[PDB]
Amino acid sequence: TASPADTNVVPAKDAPTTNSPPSTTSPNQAAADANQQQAGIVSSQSGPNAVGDSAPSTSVNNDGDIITRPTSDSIAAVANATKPAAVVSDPQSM
Amino acid sequence: VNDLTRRTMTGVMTAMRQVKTMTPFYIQHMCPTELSVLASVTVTPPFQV
Repeated sequence: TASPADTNVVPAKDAPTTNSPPSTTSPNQAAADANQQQAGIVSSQSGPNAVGDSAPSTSVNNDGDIITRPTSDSIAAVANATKPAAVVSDPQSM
Repeated sequence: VNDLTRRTMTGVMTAMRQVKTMTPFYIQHMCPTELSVLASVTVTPPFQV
């Protein structure tokens, strides 16, 4: 009778962007389409509402850039690109 | 639409109009009571404009 599943419905974790497919071309439109198809709506019934919409995607950075890996790794990548040797061997060292 | 079809359509439409239904009564007099009650038990309260 008093089914909790019908009373305690709340958005799941990572809800706003979970369905976003991994792509770089048009992530927001692609994510929007994925949400629409995931929700069970078919394009033939949504009509004109499906053409211009866009939704948040994981491929888009908070700054508004196309990202292909977690931002920490991007930070790690640039950091690792610059690591001069701590101790070097040269004849004139005192 | 010849005459026979015209009457047939008219008969069908008036048939739809004449049949009794409780749905309008339920909506005007009963449904709001249920909605008000249900609005206080869900975790997510109603969001309206």
